[PDB]
Amino acid sequence: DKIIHLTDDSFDTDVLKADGAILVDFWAEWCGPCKMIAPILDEIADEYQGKLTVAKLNIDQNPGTAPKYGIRGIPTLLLFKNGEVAATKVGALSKGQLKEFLDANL
Amino acid sequence: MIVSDIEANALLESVTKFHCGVIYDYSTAEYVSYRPSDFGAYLDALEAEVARGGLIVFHNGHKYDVPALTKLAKLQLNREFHLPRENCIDTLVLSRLIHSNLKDTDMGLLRKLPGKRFGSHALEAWGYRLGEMKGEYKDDFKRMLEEQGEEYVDGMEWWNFNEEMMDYNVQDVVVTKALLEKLLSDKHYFPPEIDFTDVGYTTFWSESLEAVDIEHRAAWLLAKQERNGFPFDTKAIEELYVELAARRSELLRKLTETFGSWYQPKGGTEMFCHPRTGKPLPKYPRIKTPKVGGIFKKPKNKAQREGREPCELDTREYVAGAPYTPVEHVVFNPSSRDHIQKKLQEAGWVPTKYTDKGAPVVDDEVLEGVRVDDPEKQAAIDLIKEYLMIQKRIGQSAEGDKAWLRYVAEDGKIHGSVNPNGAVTGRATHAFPNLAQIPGVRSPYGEQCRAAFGAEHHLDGITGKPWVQAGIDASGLELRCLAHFMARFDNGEYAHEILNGDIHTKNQIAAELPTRDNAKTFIYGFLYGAGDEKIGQIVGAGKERGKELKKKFLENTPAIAALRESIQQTLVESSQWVAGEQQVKWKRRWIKGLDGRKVHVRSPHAALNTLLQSAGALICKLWIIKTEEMLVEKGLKHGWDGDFAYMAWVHDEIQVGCRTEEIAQVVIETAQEAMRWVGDHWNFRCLLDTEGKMGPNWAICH
DNA sequence: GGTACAACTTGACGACATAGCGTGA
DNA sequence: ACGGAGTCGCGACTCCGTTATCACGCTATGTCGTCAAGTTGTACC
Ligand SMILES: Cc1cn([C@H]2C[C@H](O)[C@@H](COP(=O)(O)OP(=O)(O)OP(=O)(O)O)O2)c(=O)[nH]c1=O
Ligand SMILES: [Mg+2]
Repeated sequence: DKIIHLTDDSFDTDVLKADGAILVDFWAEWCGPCKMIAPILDEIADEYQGKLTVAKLNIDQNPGTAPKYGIRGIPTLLLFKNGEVAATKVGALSKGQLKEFLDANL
Repeated sequence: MIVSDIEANALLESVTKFHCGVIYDYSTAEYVSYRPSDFGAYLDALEAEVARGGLIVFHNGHKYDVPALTKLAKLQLNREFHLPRENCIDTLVLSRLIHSNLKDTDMGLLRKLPGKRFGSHALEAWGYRLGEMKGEYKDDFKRMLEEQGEEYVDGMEWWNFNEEMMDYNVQDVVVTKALLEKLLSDKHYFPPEIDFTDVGYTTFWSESLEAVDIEHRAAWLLAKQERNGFPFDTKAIEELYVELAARRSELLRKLTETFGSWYQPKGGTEMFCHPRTGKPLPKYPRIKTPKVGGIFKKPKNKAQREGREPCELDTREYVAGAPYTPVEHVVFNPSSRDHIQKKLQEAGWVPTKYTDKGAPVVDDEVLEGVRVDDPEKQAAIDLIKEYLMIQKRIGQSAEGDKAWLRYVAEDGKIHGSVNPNGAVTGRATHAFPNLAQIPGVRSPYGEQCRAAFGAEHHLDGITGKPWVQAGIDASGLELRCLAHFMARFDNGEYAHEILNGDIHTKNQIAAELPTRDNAKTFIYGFLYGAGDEKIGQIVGAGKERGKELKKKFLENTPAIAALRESIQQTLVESSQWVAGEQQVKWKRRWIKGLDGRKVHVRSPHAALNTLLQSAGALICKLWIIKTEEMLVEKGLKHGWDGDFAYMAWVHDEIQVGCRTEEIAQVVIETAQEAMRWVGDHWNFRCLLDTEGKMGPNWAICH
C-alpha cells in the first residue's frame, strides 16, 4: 500500500539496515491525534513518494519496540538516517509543518 | 480545691526536669507562681491540699501529669509521692463526658479556631473556643529563632525555662479554670443547687451522677494499663517478616511472568476539542498541548535574517500547536485495583457491580466470581488474592507507618494509647498502635501473629520465670441486653430461653450456617436491620432467601418489631422524604443510658445501635472497674513488681498477666463474682456469664 | 547592533485529600 | 418520591420502601502549592 504497517521483527529486519530515510509513526487505538494526522500522512505518502520511507507502528499490538526507544508522548514521528535516530518531533503537526520538517532535514 | 498545671521537658519516657507549676486556689483567689527550684514546695502544697481533704484539678492529669510528677519526685528527691485517686479531677474526662459530640456542632463556629483544631479536645482548642488565647509558646519560640536567625528545632523550646513558658503556664491555668466553670455550668450531669467548688471530696463524689465516677475510675485504670504495657516477640516478628518478604517476591515474580505491561495516559493538562468544530469530547483520556515551539529558531546572522542561511533546528522536540498524549510505561502492579480491573477487561470479563464514581467493585467476592477462558489466569487470580493478603499483612506488621517494630520500645513492651470515651456511643477507641487490627485465629498467619503476643515473653524480676496469661470473655452480651430491654414486652421468655445452651450455636443449627462466627455476623446483621442484598451477601444466596430468613426470624421473635415501633414513637416526631435525602425531626437528640448519660443519636435506624452499644460498653467498663477494685481489696498487688497487670481491654474481653495459675484462677473467679455483682446491681432481669481461659498466649486464651 | 529584563513555560518535587477495601468486636 | 412490585379485571393502577453498625489503616491516585531554569518578546540607547 502507501504506508507500510510494521511489527517488531519487521522493524528490526527491514528498518535498521534498509539504507534510506525512514519515517515511523507511533499510534494507539484510543487516540486520536493520530486519527487527525493519518490523512495528512496519507497525503504526504503520495506527495513525497520516491524519496523516503513512511511507516506506522502500533504501540499496543507491538510492545517491544516502543519500550526500547522510550516514548513519552504520542504521536511522535522519527526520521531514520540509515536506521538510527537522526531527528524527531513530538505532537500532531499539520501538512505544511510536516513538509517544512522534512525539508529541514534534506 | 486547687487547680494546677505542670511543665516538663519531655514525654513520659524521657521526663527529667520540672520547669514550672502554677497553682490557683479558691480560698485565696490568688496566683501562686513557682520556680524550677520550688519543686519541693510544689509537692508540699499538693500534699497539704490532699491532707486538707481538697480536690486537685489538672488537664489530662491521669495519663501525663500524675505519673510525670511521680517520676520526677522519685528521680529527684527519692521520696514516695503517690497522690490518691479521688483527690484528682481531670478536665479532659469531664469534657469528653459532657460534650460527647463535637463534629455535629463545630461547624458554624469556624470563623475562632484556626482550622487544625476541628473536633479537638486539647487544651489550646478550648482556649480558642472560650476566646481566651494570647499567642502560642511554640509559635513564639519559632518567631524567636527566626528573629535571631538560627534554624528551628521542634524540641528546643522544652529545654530552657523562661518568662514566656511561665506566662504560657498561667494562660493554661486560666483556660483550665474557665473550662472547669463552663463544665460546672451544666445542670443534668451536675446539680446546681450545691456549689461544688466549696465541698469535700466525699460530697463531690457522692452528690453527682454515677457516670462521672465511672469515667474517672475508667480513666485511672486505663492510665494504669498504659504504664503497664503489653509484651512482644521481636525475633518471631522478624522471622515472619523475612518469610512474608520472600513469599511476596515469589508471588510478584509469578504475577510478572503471568501478566504484561502497557501504557498509562496519566499526564495531560490542557483541553481537547472537536477538530472540525471545537466541541469538547469526554470520550478521550486527558492529553496535553504545548504553547512554545517550532522548527527554526531565531535568526541571528545576516544571512539568517535574509533567509539565505537556514536557522537552527528544533532541539526541544515540541512544536507550539501540536497536541500529543503524554503517556508512561506502567508496569503491572498487583496492588492496584485499577490494574487488576484493566486486566480483567482485557481478559474478556464484563463487570456488573459498579460504584458511585463509575469504577466497578473489585473485592474478594467478585475475584471469586470472575470466570475467564484462560486456565493460567484463572489460577493466577488466586495468586493475586494471596499477594493482596500478604501485602496487607506486611503493611500491618513492618512496612507501614504505624508499625509494631517501629513502636516497640526498649523494654520489649508495646505502649499504645487508648481513648476511654472515643466514639459517641461510649465504646472505647484505640490510638496509633491499634490492638483491634490484630487478626483472628483462622486467617492465614494470624495464628502466628497471636502466638507472638503473650505474657510469657516477660520474665519475672526476681525468679526469672515466664508468666501465665489469663483471658476472660463474655458471650451473648448485646443479646442478653436485648432480652433485658424486651423482657417487659415478652414476660422474660426470651431471657429464660437464652440461658439454655449457646444462643449462637442454636441459631446456627436453626439457620443451617457453616461457622459460629458466620452465625454471629448473620444474627447481628438481622438485629441491626440489614437490607436484603446485605443478608444475601452474608448468607451466600439470594435476596429471596434473605427475605425468607428475615420473615422466619421475625415471626419467631415478634417483640423486636414492637420494640422498634416503641422507640420510633418515643423519640421521633416526623419524617419527610427527599429523593436523595430524608428530613426527619426528632425533638429528642439523646437517649438516657444505664448510668444516665446523654448518649447522642445519629440516625433513626441506628438508635437501637446507640442504645445497645452504650449498654454493652457501660456493662464492660463497670465490670472491669469492679474486678480491679475486688482484686485490690482481696489483698493482691497490681503492677509488674506485684502479681497481675491489665494489658488488653480491646472489646468485651480482658487479658490479665498473673504470676501463677492459682492466682489466675482467683482472678477468673473474682471476675465472675464481679459480673454477678453488676447483674445484681443494675437490676439485670437475666443471668450474666463469663468465660475464662488460661494459656501462655492468645493462641490458647482465645 | 546590541543588551538587559521579565513574565511564560516546562519539568520536577512534595504536601494533601479522597477510595474502596481490609481487620476487629 | 420515584423505582419495585402487589394487584384489577397480562398491561397498567396503585401501594410500599429506603440503608449494618461504631473504631483505625493503607496503598493509589488526582490536585495543587513551590521551585530551577531557559526563553522569548521587547523596549531603548
Ligand atoms: C463480631 C461483631 C460484633 N458486633 C458487636 C455486637 C456484639 O455483641 C459485640 C461483641 O461481639 P462478640 O464479643 O464477638 O459476641 P459474643 O459475646 O456473643 O461471643 P464471644 O464470647 O465469642 O465473644 O460487638 C457487631 O456489631 N458486628 C460484629 O460483626
Ligand atoms: Mg464477647
